[PDB]
Amino acid sequence: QQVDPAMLAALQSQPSGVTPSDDWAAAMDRILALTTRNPEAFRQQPQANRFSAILEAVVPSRTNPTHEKVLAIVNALTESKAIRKDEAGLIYNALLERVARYNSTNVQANLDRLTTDVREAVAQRERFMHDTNLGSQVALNAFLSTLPANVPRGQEDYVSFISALRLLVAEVPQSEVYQSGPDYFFQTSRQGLQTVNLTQAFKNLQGMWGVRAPVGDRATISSLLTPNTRLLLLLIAPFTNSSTISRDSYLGHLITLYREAIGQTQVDEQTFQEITSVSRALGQQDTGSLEATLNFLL
Amino acid sequence: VPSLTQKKFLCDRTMWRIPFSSNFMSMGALTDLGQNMLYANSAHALDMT
Repeated sequence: QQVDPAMLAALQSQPSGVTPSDDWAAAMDRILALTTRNPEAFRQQPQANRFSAILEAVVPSRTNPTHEKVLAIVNALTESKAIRKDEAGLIYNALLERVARYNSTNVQANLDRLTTDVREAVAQRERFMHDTNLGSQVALNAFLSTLPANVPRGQEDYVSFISALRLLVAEVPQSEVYQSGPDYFFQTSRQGLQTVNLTQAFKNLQGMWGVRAPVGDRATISSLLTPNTRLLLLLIAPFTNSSTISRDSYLGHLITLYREAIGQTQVDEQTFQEITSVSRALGQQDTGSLEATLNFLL
Repeated sequence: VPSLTQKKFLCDRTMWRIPFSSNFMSMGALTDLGQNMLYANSAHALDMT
């Protein structure tokens, strides 16, 4: 939920009340009675909690940030799942033994360099959540360095389909591709369904890019296509404008018609939101509020 | 002599049946609650006694 780990290190090892040992500029801010909200609040403390603050502010203490700088590292390693969460009580029990064994002027200044690049040079972790080359760009640029670029029929639409497929894994942060076994896959979401067999799809689409099929043929592709190729073309449909594969290829009978099939449900869901909200507006059997509703929409 | 009643029944040759329809009436091969959207998309264990 947080952005930075060192703020949680500054939340688990700093005093919540204002002390002059660490925040002098706020502890002296209220001794001299110069504060906007509640100014006159330090005279009326007795000699117990005046001298226990007014001595320690005009000459500060000299504490040791060794126990605090390591929590800005041990947290920064468990935020990125390098360590198990069940385990950080051991490594801080081992790093604090480490940097007190080999302590110097250098290591106290070398940890302090390392609690800055886990703050402002950990912006790469903010970066490839957006560009998602975790598993979407550099894991697919091996796939595009695997397919043959010499297709006999349809030389131009072959390199515009994968030009529209690299855009698919780029405009979606959740989708990713990977190497499992001798073939590459592609899931549209983490914790997600609809895994396409990406090797067994472009091998099915090879020798298929030029057909120029007529518009009176529907039930032939049970022995020609494969339903995951029929689902990969479903996942390429919203990111494919009308200028990719124009009109008369058999993919124009597929990719354009898949956008119309998505174009049905992206307005009939708004119809389905109306019907399920008027069954309780007039009084309708909720068991029979979905049987006849779906049959009108399928 | 004073006496207390004791009545049972007797049935043989056939077995009880409990149909799955809502009003327990046989109005077809499939039933009312059978071709519901429930029980045809979802799974339900039962824990009889």
